[PDB]
Amino acid sequence: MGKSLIQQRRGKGSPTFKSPSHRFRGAVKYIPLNYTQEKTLRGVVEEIMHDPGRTAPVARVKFENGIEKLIIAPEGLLVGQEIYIGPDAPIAVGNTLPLAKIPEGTYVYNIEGIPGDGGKYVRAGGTYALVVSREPDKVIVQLPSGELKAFNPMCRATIGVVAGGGRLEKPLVKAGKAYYKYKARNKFWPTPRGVKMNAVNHPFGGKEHHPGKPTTTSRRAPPGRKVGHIAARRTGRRK
Amino acid sequence: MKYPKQIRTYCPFCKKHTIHKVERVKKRPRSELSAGQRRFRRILKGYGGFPRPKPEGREKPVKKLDLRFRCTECGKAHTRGRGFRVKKFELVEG
RNA sequence: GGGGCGGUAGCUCAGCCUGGGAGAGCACCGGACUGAAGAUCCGGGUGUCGGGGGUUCAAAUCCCCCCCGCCCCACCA
RNA sequence: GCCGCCGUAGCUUAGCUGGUGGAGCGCCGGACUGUUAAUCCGGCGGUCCCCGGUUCGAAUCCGGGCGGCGGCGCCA
RNA sequence: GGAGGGGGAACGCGGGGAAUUGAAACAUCUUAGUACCCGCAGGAAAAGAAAGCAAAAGCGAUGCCGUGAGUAGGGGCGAC
RNA sequence: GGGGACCCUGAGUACCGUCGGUUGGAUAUCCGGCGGGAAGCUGGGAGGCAUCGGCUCCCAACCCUAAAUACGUCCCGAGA
RNA sequence: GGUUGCACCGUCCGUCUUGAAACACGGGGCAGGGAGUUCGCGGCCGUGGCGAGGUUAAGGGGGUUAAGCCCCGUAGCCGCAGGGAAACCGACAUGCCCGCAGCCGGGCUUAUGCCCGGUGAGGGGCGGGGUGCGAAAGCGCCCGGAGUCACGGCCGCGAGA
RNA sequence: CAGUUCGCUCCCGUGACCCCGGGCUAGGGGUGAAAGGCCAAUCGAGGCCGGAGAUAGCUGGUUCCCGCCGAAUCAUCCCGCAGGAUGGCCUCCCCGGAGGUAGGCGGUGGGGUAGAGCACUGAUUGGAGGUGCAGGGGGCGAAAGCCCCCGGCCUCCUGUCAAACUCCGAACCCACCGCCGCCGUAGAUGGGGGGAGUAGGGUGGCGGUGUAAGCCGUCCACCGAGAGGGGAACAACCCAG
RNA sequence: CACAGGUCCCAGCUAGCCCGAAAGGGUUUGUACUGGGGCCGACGCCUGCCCAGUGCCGGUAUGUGAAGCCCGGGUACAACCGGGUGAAGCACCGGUAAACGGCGGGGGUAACUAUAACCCUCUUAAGGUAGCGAAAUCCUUGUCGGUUAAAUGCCGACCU
RNA sequence: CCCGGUGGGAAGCGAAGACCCCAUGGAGCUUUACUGCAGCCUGCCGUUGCCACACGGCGGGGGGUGCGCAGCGUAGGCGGGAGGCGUCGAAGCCCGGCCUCCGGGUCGGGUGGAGCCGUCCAUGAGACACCGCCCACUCCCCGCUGUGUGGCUAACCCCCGAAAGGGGGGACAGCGGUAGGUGGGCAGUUUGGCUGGGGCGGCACGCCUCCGAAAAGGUAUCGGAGGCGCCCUAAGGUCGGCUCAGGCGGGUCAGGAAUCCGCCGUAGAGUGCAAGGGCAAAAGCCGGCCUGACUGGACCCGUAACAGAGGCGGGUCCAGCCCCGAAAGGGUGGCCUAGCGAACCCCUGUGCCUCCCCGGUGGGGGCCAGGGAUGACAGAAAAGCUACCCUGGGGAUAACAGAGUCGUCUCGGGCGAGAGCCCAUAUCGACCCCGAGGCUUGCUACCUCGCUGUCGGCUCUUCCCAUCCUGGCCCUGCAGCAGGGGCCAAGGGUGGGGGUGUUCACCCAUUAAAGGGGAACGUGAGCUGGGUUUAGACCGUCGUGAGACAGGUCGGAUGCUA
Repeated sequence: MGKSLIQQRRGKGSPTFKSPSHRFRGAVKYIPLNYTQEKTLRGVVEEIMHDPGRTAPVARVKFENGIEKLIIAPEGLLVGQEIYIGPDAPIAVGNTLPLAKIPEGTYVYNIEGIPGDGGKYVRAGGTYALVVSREPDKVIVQLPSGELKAFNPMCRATIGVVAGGGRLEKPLVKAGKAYYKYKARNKFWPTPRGVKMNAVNHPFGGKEHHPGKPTTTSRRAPPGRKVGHIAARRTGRRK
Repeated sequence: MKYPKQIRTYCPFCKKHTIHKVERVKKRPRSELSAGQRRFRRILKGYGGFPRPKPEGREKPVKKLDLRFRCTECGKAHTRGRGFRVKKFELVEG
């Protein structure tokens, strides 16, 4: 039977399906070796750049212990804004403090999930997490999906929103302009359909336009057969 | 068909006539116990060979007759050729 | 073949473990009720309650042998 | 030309182990109604398509026939 | 201060391990521990002084050759 | 040489249970893996199922081993 | 003997095929090369030694330049008794009758040869026997000494065959 | 010219464009604006080497001569009918040993095909005479009425003919015996052992199917594998071995 | 074919999906305006109806469901036999068609001849809706019309 | 002989034909084919620790609780047992705790202060006389052990840090091992044979009958008719008695039935079931008895003639044990012919051998027989697509063309019912019958599958007449002019356009007339290449899907120096 599929290639880390890492810009680090408690730490926005692979703008920050690292840029930032990191950071936009120290009902981004791992949550253009409720036990934060995850209160986060909103408000326009974007990122394209792909190429669909077996697939289905609507609970838009 | 529960017929053992009693054979289970259990070894990963055995039959529009004929007096049974084909075998009461 | 469940009054079943002459609603016949019709009440009965045999004075369900359907397995030299 | 399957009250349809026969519809006679419709009681006709056969008896199970329904009529 | 690696005509020892084919199909079986692959040693290797053998009698390390014997035994109990 | 406890006498081993690989190895091959797990010679294993008794043999879990047996690089001798 | 004229007859070759001169397939021509082979095992055959036994293999002595042959080794295989799955049991170096060859007798043809009576190895047919199944009976298989080894070849199977 | 070329014409020609060099991804893998395309004159799974002298019931070929005999192309079984095995048949060697019986006559048996027909099983054609009766039409119908009437159900002399009918039944085939013939003691007849070969054709007869040619049986001279002579030639007609 | 646009689906990152014998790895210097997978294929107007069957999903008292362990029996031990305990899985319930797909037959009836707006019947979940249609419709060169002197064409129309 | 030209032939060269079939060939692809294998889910064991809680199962004691129905009354069961109880302190009053069927019993406080019970009998079974052990639900301290939930942190894992150390989570998870489930993601394979080539379809693939079947025997086809894959323990066995369908006459009835009496009546009945064969003092019918459809072991035949051949069946003996019948004698199943099943495996049943020094026990092996399947029936374990194909071959076999044939097709002849105004035959002509051709279709498989290139068109040329015109003629329902019908005749002529890929055919306008057919369905080593039947694609239908279609449709190369 047929060849490995379009997704199975991806997993190899072969180069058509390898992100560039040499035209791409820094990652967020908050650094916990100078700790949150017994803070020492303010910095100055050294410059602001666009990061290609995040599809969002990012800030270089010059810290006052002498380390240079990027922090994902908030809206309404100036070059020469001071950003502080600690709990004794002011409670204002672009300032970074623990969740407990942040009020309830304020918008927040760049939230830690393990204390001191530098931001692994809410680091996309224009989207933001809401602090709905806070208790000394656990602080519950409401995620971009509408969905509530419980985090440790001693996670760090930055007050405000991410910059680079309206991102999908503007369209991509044409196949050319789009081609241009995908080179900037990594996303296998032009991507055709399995339906007129031969029986070898793809599990569903033959020579001509019509599906083989149902599109909807198991949650225990094999690798290389898990294409379509993956483990769909519902489909359509009707009763 | 309907067959008498008891019927007078030849006993090999007594070598003399007596009234015999009719029953009906019955399937034992397997499982220790056999060349076929000894066959359970064979089936390592991959196929058995034999231990893969049929894929389905079946089951012949009739049945054959399957009986035991027991001497009343000694109590010991003797078997006869079956192949006397019968749909159904019913024993009556006396 | 193994295990389990259901086969009951014309119908659908209820009463396993929770035992008796024993059941309920609906069809069906009769009587109330309204100007009318219907629905809704009140009577009537149709199975010792799947066969055959056993323990019990009395057993649907208990016991020994079962027909049939049903579901899960095992199995066909 | 092949291979399945029908015909059942005037119509349309249930049904059959061979001992049977209905429903809805039309129609007919009464009855509400002023008349009528609707509604409401009372009914009936069926060789259960033709024609053989087996049986004690076939609407039913086999033979054949007739009209109506699907499926092949082709890689050659 | 002393060593290692790599090579070597075949052989040797230890690991990984098919299929065409045969069974006139073929899956168990067969090819076969073969082909092919890895590690490694020598001039021979390995085995080697019984927790053996089992004609129950009789023997006292181990290779190898003849033979046992195409025997016992395995196996769609078929082919082998 | 005989006199008392005879010297203690090898562990994840022996053995058991579960899955393979392999073999001719059959219940009775060997080797691994997974789980369990002895004995102090006042003992243990072996004799082709298990267990109990007699009977006969022999000491695993430490180590080495010449020679006789493979080859054809090389030399010589040989040719239905 | 070469060549050619004349008379008469003749549609290659090989293969496929029921039928090929073929409008079936193959071949320019010539030269060379080119296909039933080896081992094991079984079943046959001919031939040779030995003899109820027969043959060594492996081996080392010996001899030789080497080596074969010589003589020595007898392990093992098959045969000499069979039947039965096994337990386990265990048979005719002959009792009876035909008769081929030959021998013996008579008759007959010139002879070879022939017709008829005994005797008849070899052979043929009974009986009695062993064992297995079997209460028994009745069959199955076997029974009054010939094989082993050697050499060539035919043929089967496994092997590229 | 070229194992993918040439000219005219034609599309694109600031772009999702073209191009160079470096560098990445390798065979059930990659890569694919996805054609089963492409991955070095090789792609619906590259090439090289090995397994490997794979195996094929399948095509081709298989080589000195002479002498003697000389086929079957059928049957049963078979995941078998383009093949095997085992018989018939062909051929070779050995054994025992007195008969063997292709031909013809008679005797004693077997038989339902040709033909023929009403004798059955029993299909069917046609009209008289019985008026023996089960019923669809009419009548005096005073009403299944007394009485006749017309499809008709079945006797009779008659009337058509009948794979799977038969009162019958040839020619003819076949069993056994006797006889004669023939054949054998230069060993037949029978027994054992070794070696094969299992596509048929074809006229005629008798068919079965089929408008037919053809198919498929059967016996058949013959061809296969057999010349020569004749039919103009002409596989199988005639003559001839 | 891509394509911009549209939609369905999955995942809280110690994820989902995918590669790898293994260690480990791609996405990822990535974090839901992400990034992964399908379907459809610019715009304009729209996208009916069905969960019966297939598929997916969530759940499951009950039945059922292995090895293990347990208990009973057996065996001086063991094989073994029987029952409970029996997870996912199955039966079972619900959702779900911009998931795969489906989207029917006869009869009778109107001033008059026509048809049937109309009315019966039944399968099997539902019964073809907006549209468009003799088509990139068999019969067939339908028929009518345009167009040609003359057109098995084309086009427009009807449309069963 | 040579040159030049064009290519008609050399079935010219380039091909071991892609079409088709066959082969127990191969490959790719598909799936709810067969069987395996990754991944995923999931239980268990190890990794694997501490507190509690709740909770399942033992295991020891214990502790309330028992309306069959009579009824003194709520009899739970047998058995010892009609007497036990009472200063070894009783009724009977007053409450307290109590479960519960609130049926009513149990029970601690106390007043008391000396009796209470059944034998008796009812009750299907008798004692709240007492004594034992139980079987009910049920509840609980303690001893063991599972399971579920939460807390903890010391293993282990994810983050940070060169390190030191800390953060998140925690016996979860992860990893090792194993079990079950899902699982074309992956891999190996198969998917039969018969056959007017092949496929659907059918199966004539096992077996039975008559016929075909040629008067012995054999004997084929997708050869005619038409069955069996069970039924029966009497539908067997034996014995005695007995004779039938149907028709007639008398009887009853509307008729008729069952029933009745007599007479005829060689087989039309019956004998399970096809067919055929057998049979009348029976094998049929009826009745009784009985169970041989028994055990063992043969011969022979069939199977499979002759003639090797397994399984299976049968006749026919003899021994043993019964049965029946008076006996003779019969019975090896059903009067005969269909009702058929292997090696191996397992289970059954009996008796007997055997299991590695030896005995005993368990559990084995084996001899024998019966039963359980292979209906594709002398037995593999088994789905599809391929126009992406590939190979070995075959004209043993399809498409194309030819040959053969000639149902069809074309044409022609005879007879002449009947109509045409009377008038068969000017003309028209049914029923039926007979020929010729080879021009349509079909049949065939002879030739060809190591390729004789398809159609149509174009271009170029020959031939045939059964003649469309032309010429020469006959008849007429021939007035003319114009027809209808027939004869001779191929010398010549027989066109141009519109649609269609079109040979054919449809239409237009002309024309004297605008005839038909053959030449590899003339003509591709001449052109053209639109169509048919490649590989791209779409729609409809079908199909789970791959994928298919003589359905519709766009596109899709035309080699060679004689």
